[PDB]
Amino acid sequence: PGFQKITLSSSSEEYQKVWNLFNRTLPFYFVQKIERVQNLALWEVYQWQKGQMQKQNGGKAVDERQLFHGTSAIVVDGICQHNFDWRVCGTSYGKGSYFARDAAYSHHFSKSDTQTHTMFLARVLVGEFVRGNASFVRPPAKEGWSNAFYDSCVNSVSDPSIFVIFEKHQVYPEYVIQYTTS
Repeated sequence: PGFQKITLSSSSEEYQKVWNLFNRTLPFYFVQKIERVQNLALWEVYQWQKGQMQKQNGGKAVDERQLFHGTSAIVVDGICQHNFDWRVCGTSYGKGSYFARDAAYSHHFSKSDTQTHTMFLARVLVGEFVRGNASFVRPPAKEGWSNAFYDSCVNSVSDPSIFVIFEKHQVYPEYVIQYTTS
């Protein structure tokens, strides 16, 4: 309705860039399809959010990453339209949407009763992160009154592999990847 999914050719740069990231940690699985998600509304919001975060970061570029999110085929179109939402879908670093450095992590949270799975690659404004906590419903504030708040939570500040996002405006669902464990 407000989005399109464009199937990419395996001979394209774009396909192979996405494939490369997946293959970093799931070389033993087989990618069957990659689709580019085009949602102008979600894109406009995301780019605005990025601009606002840059201003609030003393005018410096925002930490922005391409991160994986395990899904199921049935919820793909809902995400493409409305964005990710944590209260639709292990160790908790807060009550937000989880995004992983590694596809292999996302594979663990990708629900299927068959060998065929789906995950997103998403563009994520992680900004300034802090270690999360099961009780967090938003990123905490830094010490001191009306000081800065963080932008995301992580499992580890020194070696972050999981990012928790509490604001949909910080995510753009970029690619849908279908693969098999066969």
